[PDB]
This record gives sequence, C-alpha cells and structure tokens, in this order.
Amino acid sequence: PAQVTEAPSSDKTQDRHDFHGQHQSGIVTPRPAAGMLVSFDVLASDRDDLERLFRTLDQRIAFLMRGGPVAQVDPKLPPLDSGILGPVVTPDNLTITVSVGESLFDERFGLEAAKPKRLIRMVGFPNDALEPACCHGDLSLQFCSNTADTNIHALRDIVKNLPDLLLVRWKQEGSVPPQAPAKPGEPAQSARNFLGFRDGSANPDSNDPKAMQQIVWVQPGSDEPAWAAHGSYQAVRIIRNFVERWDRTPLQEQESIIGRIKTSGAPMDGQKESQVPDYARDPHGKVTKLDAHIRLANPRTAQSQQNLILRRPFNYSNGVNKNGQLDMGLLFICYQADLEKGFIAVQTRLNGEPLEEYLKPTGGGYFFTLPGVTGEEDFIGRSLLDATRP
Ligand code: HEM
Repeated sequence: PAQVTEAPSSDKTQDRHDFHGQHQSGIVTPRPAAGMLVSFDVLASDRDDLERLFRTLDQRIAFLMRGGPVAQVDPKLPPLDSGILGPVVTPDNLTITVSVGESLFDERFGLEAAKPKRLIRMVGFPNDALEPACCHGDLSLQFCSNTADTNIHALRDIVKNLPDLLLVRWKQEGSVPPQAPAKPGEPAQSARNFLGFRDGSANPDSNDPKAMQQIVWVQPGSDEPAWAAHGSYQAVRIIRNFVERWDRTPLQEQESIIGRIKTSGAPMDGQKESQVPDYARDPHGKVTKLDAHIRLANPRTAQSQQNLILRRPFNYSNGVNKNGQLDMGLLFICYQADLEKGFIAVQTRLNGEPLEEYLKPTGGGYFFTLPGVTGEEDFIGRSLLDATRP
C-alpha cells in the first residue's frame, strides 16, 4: 500500500493543447477542471519594455503548455524552475490566455489609437459591491489545467521571469466538478456550479465555426481595429453566492428563479438539458417566469441573437466571512466579439433579477484577449505592437 505522503496517481499529466493558432487557446478549448484568473499591472516604462514583456510571456507560455525537462544551472544561481511539478514539467492540459485591459491603452505605450472600440473600464452594476483592490488591471492571464498545482506552478514561472515588469493586482482560482464517463448513446452534461445547477447548457455550439465567428471572435471585416482580428472581449466577475440562504430556499423557488429544472437541467417546457424553451407560446410567463435568469439573459428573439455569449466559468471557494457564512460562488468568465453587445447588454437585462437575492459581484474586470500566435515568427501581442508603430 502507498505511504501517506505518496503523490496521487494521474493518467492525464500529458494532456496538451497547441499554443500556436489563429486564436488563443482557453476559450473554445474544452474547459478543464482547474481554473485561475490573475490580473496584473504593467510596470513597463516604454514600448521596448512592453515588447520585452510580450515576447517573454510568449516564450514562457509556450514552454509551460508544452512541458519538458528544465535545464540545470550553476548552484550559486537560483533554480530556473520552482520545481512544483518536478524536474520535468508536465503540460497537464494547461492553457494560458493573455488579455489586455483598457488601462494599457493610455499615454504610456502609444496604443491609445488602436483600442478595441468596446474595451472600457468596468462600471459597477446596481447589485454590485465592488472592491477596488479586486478590480481592473493592465493585463490578465487565464490559467486552466487539470490541477490547481499545475496552474500555480505556471503562475510562479510568470512572476519569476517577469519580476520588474508585472505586479500582481488581484487573483481568483476556482474549479468545476468532474463527472463519471457518459454511457454510450447518452449526451454529456455541462458542469454544475455551487448553486447545484448545470452551468453552460445554452452555450452556443463551440464546434460551429460560423457561430464562433459570429459571437466570440472579432472578424477582420468588422469595425474593430485591424490588428484585433481573431481576438475576443473577456469579461470577468467574481460573484459571491449566499449558499446557506440558497440551500434553505425551496426547490420550486430555485427552479422558477433560474428557469431550469435542477436535476436534469431541462427547460421548464422540456425534458433534457439540450432543449431550449419556447417563450413565444408563453408570453405571460406561466411556464418560464418573465424574471427567470435564462429568460432575462436570453429572450430568444431575433433582436437578441446579437447578445449571445460564450460562458466559461469556474466555481470559487475562499475563506469564511466573519458573520459565519462561507465565501464561495462563481468565477464568471465569458467571451464575446462585442463587449457592449455581449456581457454588458446581458447584465443590463439581468439587473434586478430575483437571482440577485443570492448574488454579490465583488470584483473582476474587462479585458480584450489578444489574437492567436500564428507561427514561430509571431508572438503574444506582436500584432498590437506593429499596428501602433510610428
Ligand atoms: C453575472 C453575469 C451572468 C451572465 C451575463 C449570465 C448569462 C447567462 C446566459 C446568456 C445564459 C443562457 C440562457 C439562454 O441562452 O437561454 C445563462 C444561463 C444560466 N446561468 Fe447565467 N449569467 C450570469 C451569472 C450567473 C450566475 C452567478 C449563476 C449561478 C450562480 C448563473 C447560473 C446560470 C444557469 C444555471 C443557467 C442555465 C444553464 C445554462 O444555460 O447555462 N448565471 N446565463
């Protein structure tokens, strides 16, 4: 039998994803079990310092996502790697996604003229209780992998190799519950959040490139800057869950507020999770309440298909509040080709929803995910630099 401190066995340690591609990974990539979002301040003095930060991030993310033996150096020097994952780094399904904030487009690096048209500093919503220390940032990194230790090891590599260029503003890790393999012929399910409901059922088809080019990815023919093609707006919201009050809530109230059955994830007029409700035949809200979460987030009209988003959240759990209740909730992360048409328009409709009785957004921010690195001569943010050079 294994000794107490012997490491747990994993067969997913060589899971991997391409770093290069037209898009950055970690958006349409299948979401792994561990997630982490770190927001930084860019300490770069000029554009050359920003270029060094970009090319360094490109080199570090490429190796971290590929894995391999870490070179050994003179013992008088610090180790090249933290060693959390051993002498040979394992990918372990890791993806690191880079996004730039609105504050980066100030007078510091001359990028003000090429800012994405809908990239703004996040403004608080009526139900928000935002903490300024956990809001905004020059740059955001999204770490997703099979384990939090792979994520934390990836964070340690970034901060070690960029000590004078990156200052960590705020961070929030999270996870989703894995499930047993689906039996043949039975459709798989979305992961459940800390409210007990399946999260992401009505997400657009990530296998439909036309749908992704319509909802998620900035297209070159749009009114956005030319460099921003194949990027995406990233919205982050740390939303608290008042789980004790929610667990005391009757089941029928839970389902009538969200708009879906808890067990099956089905719509109020359907039977399976993959089904969508028919609002036109229910104009008064007898089946699905007019203030349901999914009904408010998606009226499913023709005028609302421009407000669809790709949600990619995690469930977070921190300490315990002094009042006695647990600080846990949803690490909300969603992507959209248009931030104003996407998250901003949807959250506006959700304002005042009966779900707000159990929600409390306390932080997050808006960022624009840079386009993907296409080849060995491209790097993270090169298109942004070249489009703004005098
Ligand atoms: C804070 C910003 C949020 C936005 C913009 C948002 C948006 C959406 C959207 C667009 C849908 C799809 C509805 C449809 O297409 O029919 C949805 C569904 C859903 N949301 Fe949210 N949501 C947010 C927060 C939350 C939170 C905090 C929770 C729970 C703690 C939650 C739980 C759910 C559930 C259970 C569903 C049904 C399953 C699904 O289709 O994903 N949402 N939401």
